[PDB]
Amino acid sequence: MSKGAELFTGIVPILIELNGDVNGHKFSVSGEGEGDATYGKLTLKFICTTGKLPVPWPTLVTTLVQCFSRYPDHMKQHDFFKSAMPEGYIQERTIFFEDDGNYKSRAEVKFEGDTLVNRIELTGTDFKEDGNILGNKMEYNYNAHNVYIMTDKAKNGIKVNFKIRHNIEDGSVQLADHYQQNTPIGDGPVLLPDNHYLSTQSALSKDPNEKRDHMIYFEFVTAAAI
Amino acid sequence: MSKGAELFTGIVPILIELNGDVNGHKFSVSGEGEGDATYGKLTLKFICTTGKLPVPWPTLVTTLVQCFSRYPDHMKQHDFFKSAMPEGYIQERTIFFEDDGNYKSRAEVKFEGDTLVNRIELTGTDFKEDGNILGNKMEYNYNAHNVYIMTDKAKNGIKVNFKIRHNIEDGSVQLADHYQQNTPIGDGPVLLPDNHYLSTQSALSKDPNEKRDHMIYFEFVTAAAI
Repeated sequence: MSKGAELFTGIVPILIELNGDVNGHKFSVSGEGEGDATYGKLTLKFICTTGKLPVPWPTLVTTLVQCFSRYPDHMKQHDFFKSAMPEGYIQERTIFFEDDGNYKSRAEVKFEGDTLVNRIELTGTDFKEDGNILGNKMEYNYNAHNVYIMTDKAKNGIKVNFKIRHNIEDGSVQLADHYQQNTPIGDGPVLLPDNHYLSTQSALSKDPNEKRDHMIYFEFVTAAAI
Repeated sequence: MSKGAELFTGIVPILIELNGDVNGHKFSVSGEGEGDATYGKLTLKFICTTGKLPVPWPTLVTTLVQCFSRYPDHMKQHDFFKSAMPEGYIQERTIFFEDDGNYKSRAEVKFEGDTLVNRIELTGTDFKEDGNILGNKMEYNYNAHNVYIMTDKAKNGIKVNFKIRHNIEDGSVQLADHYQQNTPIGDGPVLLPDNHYLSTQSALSKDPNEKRDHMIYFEFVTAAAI
């Protein structure tokens, strides 16, 4: 295992901050909640702090803390994410939406005191104004995905890839192809994993009494061998 | 005393009991947990009480209480499921697994004391020995689905249809085509809805310390207009 993994044996408070700019539409999101890595469970509430969110909430789910994955005991040697803590890691992505534009993101994920914090900058470009993102044609829901992880030795980190399936209001499915890299912030040794994946499942909900534009988010994640 | 949707304003205990026979393999499942219709959420723990389950857990998710859906204020007059309570409803299904066998089920959903009980009989047939079901090739996860509901006036009830997408270990998807009808057990007034759907999202998990064959199940459901 790792020293960093010891920070996740209980329930850890989470703070998330995102600034986004998609086809020139600027927005910010704040989130808070808690993670339980022993069972691979996360619960988060997000608010669009700038007013109305100009893209669908489902497009932001992957951008908005994989250190909360459950790694079974026999796989603990493969948990890069916790091993990088508390100093943290940089998480970078490019996301290609099928027949549409792309997102690029850079985040820093680290502890500040007792809290695990994820601070993100996101840019989206080349979206179609009548596509499913800017045209807001994505259903308010989420599916199950496998997140594939391998070591990137030259970078002392990992490369990650997966394809998200977004349900569209006409019954179709639009893919979002994710390419991700994570690099440690600190100088300490990290765990560089064998190839494996994270089984991820999620649900998007609302608080009927919350008048702000918001997302209540539930996630369940467990690592598995290939 | 309390009737209809009045029975669902708080947290309600749930009991699920299923007796199944699939390609001649007999088994039973018991589930317990709680539902919160105000937010459209439920949580259940299922155990195979006869030992090892002879089919994948994902195949049984839909069979194993749509009265826990959140109906928004503008749709309260369309909630058949709660309107039938406490006396309850019969739920019957036929389910076809693409290029494989079928399930047929009959359930009674009603209050027994303060518990909402779903008691089910299920028969499966025509499965392939090396198909995804009997060959155990279904991933342990679940996706988001729309459940379409209309009135069935002749039966004083509803007709329901949907298709489940089951993720398969090779990266394919196997569809399960569902045909469902619900009719009240009692003779009191019920709500016969306009056409609408339920947006359903779920996640399947495990308790690492539970040795029995089991499923921890989370569901989130909200009704929406068409």
